[PDB]
Order: sequence, then structure tokens, then C-alpha cells
Amino acid sequence: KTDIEIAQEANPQDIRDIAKKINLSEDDIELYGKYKAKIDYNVLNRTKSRAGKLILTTAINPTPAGEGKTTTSIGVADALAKLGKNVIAALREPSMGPVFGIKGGAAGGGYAQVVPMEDINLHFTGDMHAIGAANNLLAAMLDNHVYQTNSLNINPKRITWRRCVDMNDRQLRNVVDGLGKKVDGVTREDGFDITVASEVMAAFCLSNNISELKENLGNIVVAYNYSGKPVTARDLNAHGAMAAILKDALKPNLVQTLEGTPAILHGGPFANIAHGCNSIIATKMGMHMADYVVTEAGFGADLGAEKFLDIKCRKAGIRPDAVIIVATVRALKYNGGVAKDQLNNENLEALEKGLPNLLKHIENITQVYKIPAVVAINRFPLDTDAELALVRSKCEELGVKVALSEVWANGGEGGIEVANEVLKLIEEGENNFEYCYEEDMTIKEKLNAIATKIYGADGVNYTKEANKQIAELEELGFGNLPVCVAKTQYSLSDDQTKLGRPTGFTIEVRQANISAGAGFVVVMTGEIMKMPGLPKLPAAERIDVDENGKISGLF
Amino acid sequence: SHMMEFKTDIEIAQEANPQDIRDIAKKINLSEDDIELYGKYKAKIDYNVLNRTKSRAGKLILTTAINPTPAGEGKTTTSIGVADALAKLGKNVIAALREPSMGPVFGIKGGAAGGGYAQVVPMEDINLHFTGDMHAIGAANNLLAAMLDNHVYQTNSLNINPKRITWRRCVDMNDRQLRNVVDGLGKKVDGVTREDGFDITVASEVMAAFCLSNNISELKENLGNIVVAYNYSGKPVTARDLNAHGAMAAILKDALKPNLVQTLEGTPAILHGGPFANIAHGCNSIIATKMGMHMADYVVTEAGFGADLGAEKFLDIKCRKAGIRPDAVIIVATVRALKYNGGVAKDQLNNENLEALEKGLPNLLKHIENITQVYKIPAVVAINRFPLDTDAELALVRSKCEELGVKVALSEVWANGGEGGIEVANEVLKLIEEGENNFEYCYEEDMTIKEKLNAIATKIYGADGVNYTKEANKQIAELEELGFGNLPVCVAKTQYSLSDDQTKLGRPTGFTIEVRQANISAGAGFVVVMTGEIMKMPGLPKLPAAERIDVDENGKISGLF
Ligand SMILES: Nc1ncnc2c1ncn2[C@@H]1O[C@H](COP(=O)(O)OP(=O)(O)OP(=O)(O)O)[C@@H](O)[C@H]1O
Ligand SMILES: Nc1ncnc2c1ncn2[C@@H]1O[C@H](COP(=O)(O)OP(=O)(O)OP(=O)(O)O)[C@@H](O)[C@H]1O
Ligand SMILES: [K+]
Ligand SMILES: [K+]
Repeated sequence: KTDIEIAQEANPQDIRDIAKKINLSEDDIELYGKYKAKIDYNVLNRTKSRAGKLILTTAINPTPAGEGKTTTSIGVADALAKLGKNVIAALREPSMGPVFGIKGGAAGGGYAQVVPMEDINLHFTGDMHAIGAANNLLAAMLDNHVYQTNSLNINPKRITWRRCVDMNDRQLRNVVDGLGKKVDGVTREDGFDITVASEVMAAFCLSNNISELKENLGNIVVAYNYSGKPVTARDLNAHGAMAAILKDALKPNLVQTLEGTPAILHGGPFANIAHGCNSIIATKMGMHMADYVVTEAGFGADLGAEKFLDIKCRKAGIRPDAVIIVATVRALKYNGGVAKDQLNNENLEALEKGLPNLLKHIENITQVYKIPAVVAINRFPLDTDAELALVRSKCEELGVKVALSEVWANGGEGGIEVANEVLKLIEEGENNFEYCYEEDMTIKEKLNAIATKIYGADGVNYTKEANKQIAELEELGFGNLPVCVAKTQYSLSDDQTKLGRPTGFTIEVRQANISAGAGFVVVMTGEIMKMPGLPKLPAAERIDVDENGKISGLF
Repeated sequence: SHMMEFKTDIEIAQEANPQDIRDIAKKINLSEDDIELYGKYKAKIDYNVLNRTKSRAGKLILTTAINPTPAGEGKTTTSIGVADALAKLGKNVIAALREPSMGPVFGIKGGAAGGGYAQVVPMEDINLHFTGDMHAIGAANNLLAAMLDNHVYQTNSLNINPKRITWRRCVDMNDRQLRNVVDGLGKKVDGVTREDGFDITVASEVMAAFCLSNNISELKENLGNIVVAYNYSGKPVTARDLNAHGAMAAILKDALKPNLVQTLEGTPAILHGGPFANIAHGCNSIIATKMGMHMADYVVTEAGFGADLGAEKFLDIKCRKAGIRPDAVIIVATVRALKYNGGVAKDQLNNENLEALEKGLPNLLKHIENITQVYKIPAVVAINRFPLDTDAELALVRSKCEELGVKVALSEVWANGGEGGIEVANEVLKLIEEGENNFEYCYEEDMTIKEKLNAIATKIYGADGVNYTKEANKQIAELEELGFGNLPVCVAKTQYSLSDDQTKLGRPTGFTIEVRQANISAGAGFVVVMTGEIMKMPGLPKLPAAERIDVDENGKISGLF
């Protein structure tokens, strides 16, 4: 059975019945049909919390296919519901753009999904459109100020703010606008990002309430003046209207899994130029309404988990009680020199040389951040017991239990082995959580702390332009913020070919930007694509609608 | 006529007690299985209800007005007032109106759906994202542009000439910066360099085809007929050639369901669509008007601008493609507007001027002759009364209008609400039950483009002929050779006058309209004709209204209106 067939034959409950499972009245939610609803964030102010625990699901350095990190979160959440616990699965919302290029995807996979799958891949509750409308209003007010008076003395060559659209349109990567008559604006270079790559999205996810959201949108640096000083959205008096555009969008979206477990999908920025987690207000909503929250971070534990802990948790004042490290025997054998085609041969030798990658993420989670961790093995069909005994053998050496996950084929029943081990880590495991770095350090000291402790590098090298940018950010006062390293996800290093666990390498930083709205410094290692393109035969050509309004060709 | 205890539109809207939308749905025999809730005050009506219920064959009431003036007319408030009035009279009625775009909200100000005590609520949501119809229009518009540029970049096997790409992107913002752009810059993997531009989302042809589709099947067909470019041979390239109309209809699947809201008095109100009244027809969607006529006994809808533009496009475009016929027409006018057509300045409009009232009255009399003697529809003049309107002024309008065989009913819906439109509504009930309807189109399909433009300019506008530029004569002929000569025409001229001249007020006579360009909207199904330059993308003022909008610690928005 395909993922689209499992979702259709599933019987989803009325979302008002899902809300009763977390003690939410019908005056506390706003329906979007029978199967979707938004939760008023003011419930956080008139009801007391349940002080729920936080479960973070990460994974080893990924292969182009994946390791089932999202299916593991949904399956473990369903498993904890099978154990009688009150649980919410906090996940990200996909973007609509890639649906029309490489076709859509299920919120999860197999029997560990989130439903309705069709609305999630499309407009959902309109959160993407709200993000893009606030992004494009600030850009329209920025160009309007330069056209009317430019009393802020903005240099058009130094405008870093970019418009956005929820489409895979390579045509809009590099743009000249403001052409035509003198009443048609100020001519300058510009461009479009995909909406999820916008800084509005990152500040949307790193806001604890509506008051902090408006303050963060005001801190957004949109350009620089001719004197070199930053110009903020607050200087343009735009953050008040931007917060109004995002007023309803900031309300988390309540949905359900295939087994009726309450699910919350909210936000979803990049995991390279941003932190790649769901919104703070959705995570803290789950911890307010449930006893256990299963969330995740994009890419491997060297990026998403590092940014979940050093950026999201630092701004939310929260802390994970357990970490689930997802790993597959295919990915470890892929790290052991095996190609994608030969991933099915029982190669115990290549599994051992790809294991240091899994063991490195185990050391980062358990010894650097000091959080109890458990290795969840996403059992792909052809795994052998000798393969599963070797990965269980060397994970015992550093004091981490290994549970076998079968949530893709069995749903919640397949995650009981992982669920129980997480519940025991919350009871047993001591928690001495420490950040990878402190705020007082400079930008270069924070990057060196991440590169040596987490990545395993000897140090960080900076180009001539990066040194100029880092120093200018220090002079402007942005040296007290966290740093967001944008590098490849397929490797611990910045070289996407160095698989396994690289040894004597150094990170080369070539560009640094400021995301003062989200509250971190973006540090780029290579070139990052913020607007993907459409393939030769886009999937949109196969999408159709019948006489009753049923969509075909989406999945 | 005047509000005894004056309140702004916000104070009236927030002091109002709106019913649950499921209780509004019960007033039109719609169960909770037929509606998708968007909160407790907004809902979407499944369009497959018309395939499961017997139609009530409701009556259609079009609300129009004289030419727009700087003094105001009140065509939107009159629509809500008459609908609330019919509800007070025991009638099962629905008000069908347009949805505003979010763009002008951050420019100058946000406006109530109406005003005074003739409003539609929830006001805050309608002016903002509402149920997301505008976003789906823009998504489908920009998807077509993305696949158009992708095809040209990948193979260009359709032989599209990049200089001849008419399709533009859109955004629901007032951003003059995006009027004229050049994109596709950078490396070879960054597309094909060409000139481009952005329209405001309500100006997209997708929006025009969105309102002129009877069902989702016609929508997919209309979107496929959209002409996006021309090849080097001169032949049109359509969205169907790009295999895009199926995906565009999927983006517009939920959006095609009309939105169900309510007035201040609990009357069911359907808001769906809202394009321009110059480059398009300026009406709410056909499926919304069909929905009301299927579920109600009377439907009150409106058309943008004066009767020379919106009512003409309602009858010659929308009514033609929907197969419906208006039973009664409401011509809304104010005494101060007719005195403005008489030569009185905007600051002297409050003085009683009986002679200037008769000099500007030929404007109202011209629209009456168009509704009653050209389309042959029973009409009624609804005077939006103001406190300073003397009895001599009101008696002069009633005298001159009753010569054409049309009654004049006073309207006080702004200050009194539903009971301020009883006189107008009962005058409309008399026209439907008594007067005969020999509805005729202004022209027919078989005529050439220049014959349809001549029939409109002479019968409706009062012109002696139509003059064409050299550039217009070729474009008309190119559309004739390509087989677009059997489509209605949508004249894009000024709204402030019956001519193409903004300053000739009242009733100009010895003039001629001057066509300067002619485009094709094969998706909506009409040929666009222009007498001047059109602003498809407004700009922000020096101090935009967005600087005043704020949100508090609890999520309450202020400064919006
Ligand atoms: N044990 C399994 N057997 C077979 N297929 C699986 C298994 N686990 C996951 N998958 C498939 O892999 C796909 C992607 O999984 P998932 O998205 O959870 O991984 P991910 O790491 O979150 O992906 P990404 O990192 O690309 O976001 C799903 O569609 C699912 O069907
Ligand atoms: N009789 C009246 N007295 C005072 N104010 C009125 C009256 N009628 C209408 N208005 C005001 O005029 C404003 C606009 O009226 P309305 O929208 O009905 O006019 P319109 O020109 O037909 O529509 P639009 O203004 O949207 O183009 C409303 O805000 C309303 O408050
Ligand atoms: K989405
Ligand atoms: K709107």
C-alpha cells in the first residue's frame, strides 16, 4: 500500500474530538473544516500548564533518501498513546512549492502519518500565505520609503531584504525592478526566495507570543544606510502591520495521526540558513496541553539538533528530557563506502566503518549537551540480525540503549520498544544540559566551539570577505547572538563527499549575514539555494480535478 | 436619515452580536454537512449542494448607481440595506457581494463591507486573509507564470517568443516597484532573461475566469484557454499547451466554494470574488449568484462603478455566460452627486441648488433609459438621503424620474439599517410581481468586435462613434484572424463620466470614444478594449496606513479602520 492509500482509507475523527483529548473546549479552537483547527494562543494565559516533557527526535548524517526521522516521531507519539500517556506530536508544515515540481509527500510515511495529507501539502490553514504577505508588505514599504523621501538614507545597493513566493520559480532568483516611468519606483537589483526561506518565517518560529513576535519583526534588518548603520523594519513602522498579517497564523494548527493522536503542525523554515524546527509557540503549546511532546529538527544531529539546542531552546527557555537518534543500516553502510545501489548486501564490514558517524552524534548529544539519548533503529526490510547486533554492540560501549523501530509497517505497536526506553530515560537519566557555547563569546569563538565540539574539526578558516563581515557585525553589536552555520547536511565536515566520521579537516567560512529578527548570525560555508527550480517535466502537468472536486496526481 | 447616536463603522461592528454561522446556514436550508467552518462566523458552501437540492428559482436584484462622484453614492450599503429590509419583510433573501483585496488596506485605509448600520461582519477577517481566496488566485497565477518560464528555459518547444509574453505575475500588495521588472538574470541555470511585471492579484485574468465559471469543470476549461504568450509564427500559446490548467484548478478547488458570512442583522451574505470593473466585469462570482438563486427566493447583488460600466458588464458578460436574468434593478444616486454633475464644486455641495440639480440630473436619466429602454428591465431609483437634502430637491428628482416611468424610493439604510430600506425593498417587490421583463442584450455574439464596441458606445454611453488608433486597428484584426471575434467586449474607460473623458460630467452628447489598445482574455471569455492607460498596480502613499496598524498582547488589531 502507498502512503496515499493508507491516508484515504483511514477514518479521521472530528477534530473537536481530538481537541477534547487535550482538554480543549470548542471556544478555544477555530475550525478549518471537520479535520483541521487552530488553537488560540491565549489559552496559554487563562489555563495552567501540565509541565509536559520534551522529546527531541534527531538522526545521523542523512542519505539523499532519508532515515525516517519524521515517521519515527509520529510512531513514537502513537506508541506513547498506546501506553495510555497524554501525548502531542509537534511537527513542521511543508511548503506548497515543491508539490508542483517533485510531487507531494505524506506527513510521515507508512502507518505513521498525519492526516489530512492533501490539505497539509496545499494551503492547509494559510500560514505560508501569511508569512509571504508580511514579507512582501515589508519589502513594499521599504521601496516606498526610498521612493517617497528616503529620509533613512537607505543605499539601494545595500538592501538585503528580498521578496518571496511559495513557488519553485528560478526565474525570480535575480531581478531588476523599479523600471519604467519616474512614478514606477527606484531602480535596483532584487530577487525572490521561497517563502519558507524568508526571515519572517524564522522569526515567526522563534517567538514565544504575539508581543515578542511584533518586537522581533521590528528588529529585522532590511538594509543599510550610506553611513553603514542598519535600517530596521521598526524604522519603517512596518512591524505593527506585519504582526497583524500573522495574528491568526501564529495560532498553532491542530491535526491528528492515523491512530487519533493529537498532532500540531506549525512553521517550518530551512535547516541550513535557519534552525529547521517547528515554532516555539507550538512546542510550548504541546507542553502546556500534554504530558509528553514529540518534536523533531531537520537534517542530522550536527545541524538541526545543534540548532534546536543552541538557538530554539535558548530563546524558549525549554530543554529536552530525552533525545531519539534515528539511524538506518542503509545509511551507516552508505557511510562505509557502499554506493546507493549496493545498500542491500549484508556488508558487516562497511557497517562498522560507517558506525563512527552514529557514534559521533551519540557523543555530541550525551557528552557535550549531556542529555539522555536512545538510538532508534528504523528497521528497513532486509536488515539482518548480525547487522542489528553489531550496531547494538558498539552503542552499548558509550552507554546508550538501542531500540528497534517498526512504526512504518505496524504504526504505534512498532514504537513501543522506543517509547518505553524514552520513558525510562526520563525517569533514570540525569540531566545536566549545557549549551555548546555562551552568549558572551565572540562570533569566531562560537563558530570554533561548534566546529570542534560538534563537527569534529581542527578549527575554522575565514575568507577575506568573511573577516570583513564578521568584524562589521561585531562593530554593530550583533556579536552576542547565536550563530547558525549553513553547511551541507550529508557530512560532518563542509565537504559533502567526506562521509563516515572525517578527521583532520577545517571549516571555511565565506560569508556571514545577520538575521536580527530571528536573533542569530547566519554563517555560510558554500552557496545556498534559496529558490529551487522546476524539473523538465513538472509534476503539475499530472495534477487534475474531476467534476466533483477530487484532486488526482498529487502523490 | 442621520444617525441619532453617531458611531463609527468599527463601533457598530464590534457592538454587533453575530450569530453562529451554522445558525446563519439554517436560514437557507444548509446543514452542517454542507458547510466548512472557518471559525464560528465564516463558512464555505460546498458547490455540490446544487447537485443534491431542488432550486428555489430565486429572483435576481441588481444594485447599480450613477457615475461615481467625489460626493459618494452608497451602492454597497444600499445592497446590504435592501437585503436586510427584505429579511424584515419575511422574505428568504441572500446578499451576494465581492471580497476586498488586502492591498488597499495597507495603502490608505481599511473599509467596512458597507458602512453605518448596513455592514457585513466579521469585518476584520473580510479585509484581511478571509478564507484565503485571494491567496489561491495568486498561487494559481504565479504557478502558470512559473511553468511558462520553465518551458521556455527547458526546451521552448512551443517556440514562445519571450518578447511576446503577455502573462504577468501578481501579488496582493500595492507595490509600484514591481510594475516593470527584468528577471531571469544570473547564471545560465537561472532562467531566460526577459522583461516582466506584476499586477495586483484582483487584476489577474485568473480572477476574471474565477468569477465567470459555472462550476469546477468550466473553471479548468476556462483556465486552459488562457492566452499566456505568442509564438514566433504569431499563434497563441495557451495554459492548456503548458499542461497547467489542471494544477491551477486544484489550487482553486476550495476557493471556488462561496464564502458565507452575515450582515449586522443576521441576514445571510455570500462573499465570493471581486475583480476590476474596467479591465474585467466587476461582479461577484457566477457560482455565488447561482448559489443564492438556488437557496433563496431573492438575491441582492451589485456591480462596480456606474451603470454604464458595471451594470453593462453584468448584463452583457456575466448574465450571458451564466444564463440568468435580473428581475429588478436598483439605481442608487445622491442629491449631492447630481449637483456635482451640475457644476457645483465639492465644497459647495451642501447648499440647496435647484438649478444645478437639474443640470446634473440628465446623468441619472441616461442610466434609467439604458436599464429600462435598452435592456428593458424594471428599475427603481434609490435616493441615498442626506440630512441637508431639502424637500424641493427630493421632489425635483422624483418629478424628472417619473417621466421615464420609474419610481423614486428614499433610502436611509446607513443610519437606520434594515428598516431604512423597507421603502426601496417594497418598491422592488412591486417591480418583480407586476412589471414585465423583456430582457435584451446590448449586442449579440455574431457581430464583429468593432460592431459590439459601436453598439455599446452609442446605446449605453451616448457617443456618436468609436475612433481607433493605428495600433488598435491592427490588434483588433489580429484577434479577428485568431478567432476571438465571437466574444463579448469589456470596455476599459473612465468611471467618472459616460465618455472616455474624465471631465465631461452630466450627460455629454457630441463626443466619440477613442480606442488605443485591445487585449484578449480568452480565459474569462471577453476581449479587453482600452481608451486610456490602466493602472493594474497601485502605489503606496507617502504615509501608508500600515504605519498605524498595531496588535496588542492578546492579539487584538487596532488602527485597521
Ligand atoms: N522503515 C521504513 N521502511 C520503508 N520506508 C520507510 C521506513 N521509514 C521511513 N520510510 C519512508 O521514508 C520516507 C521519508 O521518511 P521521513 O520523511 O520520516 O525521513 P526524514 O529524515 O524526516 O526525511 P527528510 O530528512 O528528507 O525530511 C517516508 O515517505 C517513508 O515512507
Ligand atoms: N447616507 C449616508 N450618510 C453618511 N455616510 C454614508 C451614507 N451612505 C454611505 N455612507 C458612507 O460611505 C462609505 C462608502 O459607501 P459605499 O461603499 O456604499 O459607496 P460605493 O461608492 O457604492 O462603494 P465603494 O465606496 O466601496 O466604492 C461608507 O463607509 C459609508 O459609511
Ligand atoms: K503547505
Ligand atoms: K480580503
